[PDB]
Amino acid sequence: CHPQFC
Amino acid sequence: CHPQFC
Amino acid sequence: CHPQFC
Amino acid sequence: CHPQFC
Amino acid sequence: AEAGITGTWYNQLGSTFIVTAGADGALTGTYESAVGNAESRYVLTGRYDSAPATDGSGTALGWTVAWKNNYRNAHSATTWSGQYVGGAEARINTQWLLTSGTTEANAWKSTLVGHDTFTKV
Amino acid sequence: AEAGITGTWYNQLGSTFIVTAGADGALTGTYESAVGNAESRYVLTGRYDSAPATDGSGTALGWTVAWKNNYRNAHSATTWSGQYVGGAEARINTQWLLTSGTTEANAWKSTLVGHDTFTKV
Amino acid sequence: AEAGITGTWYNQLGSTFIVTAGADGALTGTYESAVGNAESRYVLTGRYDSAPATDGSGTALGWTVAWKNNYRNAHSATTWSGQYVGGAEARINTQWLLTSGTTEANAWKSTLVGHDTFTKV
Amino acid sequence: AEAGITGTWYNQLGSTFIVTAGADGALTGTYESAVGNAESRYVLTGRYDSAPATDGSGTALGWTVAWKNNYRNAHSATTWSGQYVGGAEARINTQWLLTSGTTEANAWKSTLVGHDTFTKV
Repeated sequence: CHPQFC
Repeated sequence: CHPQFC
Repeated sequence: CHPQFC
Repeated sequence: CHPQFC
Repeated sequence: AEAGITGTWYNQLGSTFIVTAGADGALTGTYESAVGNAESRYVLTGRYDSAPATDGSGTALGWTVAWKNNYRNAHSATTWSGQYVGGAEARINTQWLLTSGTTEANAWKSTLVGHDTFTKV
Repeated sequence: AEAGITGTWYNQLGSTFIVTAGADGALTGTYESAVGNAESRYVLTGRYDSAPATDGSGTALGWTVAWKNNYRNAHSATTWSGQYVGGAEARINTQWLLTSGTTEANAWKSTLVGHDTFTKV
Repeated sequence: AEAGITGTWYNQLGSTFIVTAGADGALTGTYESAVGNAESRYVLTGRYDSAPATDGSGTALGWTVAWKNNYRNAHSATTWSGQYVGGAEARINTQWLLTSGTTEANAWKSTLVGHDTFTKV
Repeated sequence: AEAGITGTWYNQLGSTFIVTAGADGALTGTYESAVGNAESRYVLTGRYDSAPATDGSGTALGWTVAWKNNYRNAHSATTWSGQYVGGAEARINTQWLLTSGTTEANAWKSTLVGHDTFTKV
């Protein structure tokens, strides 16, 4: 889970 | 205005 | 015709 | 590698 | 999916989508625009996963409408790609690409992109 | 288009697309992956404009493959949207969307986008 | 737009976007992820139309975040393209493309596409 | 990347892109259209990964041009998202989204999608 998301 | 819309 | 193109 | 590709 | 996909679906603008999902992965039906006239109806065809995963994954699907019928030819076709998510408030979430036939000089303005959500309600 | 669309098409990677364009706008056929095996074959269905404009505009079309057959289920579907351009070196130019069935938490990584050109050669 | 664009914006997931719109079309600021930590902060840069049309058209804009800061490198970059719509309940509507650095063999899975709405609330 | 990204790049149509990649991830420069006039020049800003992976992965990047300068306002903005691939014949591969400011009724035709390759040659 990508930093754009988390 | 396109048939997908109207 | 848009400046990205012309 | 996905069947669209391989 | 399958019997959950079969039936009538509505997007946020009022368009109506009617589909039969077949036993081996076929989608067939009609798309009807706003105003709801007896032809702003157009034929659709597509495909879905008929053996989807058993955890809580959605069912992957897509379909095409070419915008020609007996009353109108808009010289374009739209594809919707998305997934069906079932349960109490079932929905289908999509992104779409609309391509118009252009000359090669105008080919930079041939394809629009947007997104759509369909519900049963 | 029509009889110009019917036949075998190849993209830059070696995938093979075989279509019959029907008299009233239907596309039916198969998509075969690289390695070319007797099943990396998948069913396709779509739609095209059967009365296109007479100036030099391309023919708008699209189709869907759900990636399930008798050997494999990849729990995904791709839609291609584009146009057919005829003549001496005919081609079909497309953009595609590939959606995978995900949970709602993973729904941010469900759809990939890319583009493809098919020739007769 | 301009002084209407300046400030703090939130999407449906809880991400926070902070921008200063400059007098000649510059956007500068930071993007902060969910969990809201002192660095899941990343730098953003973009551009907007500073003399937009006077009918009710929105203000066209876009920006980039590369996902590297002092704590993390996710070897990717996202671009958002959309428009600002002002008034009583102002929002910014976007589509986004996320590209990851891949080898040329894996280049088919480099770019994801989705969409986002930001409000002031 | 970095000193490999700095310089002049050309797409298949003849547009010219001039960028300085900065030490901490900034991209600044100008985009010049076909005809090549002293202003069809527009300002660009973006971001890239300045510590990319060491296997053969590309360098993820993106940038925005708002189409307003001193001679013209086209009330739109384009974002390019892609990667830089170095070596003997270096290139940058992109997909782009072009959004025009619209009223909410016309908002279905606001965003076009296409793709572009830039070389040094």
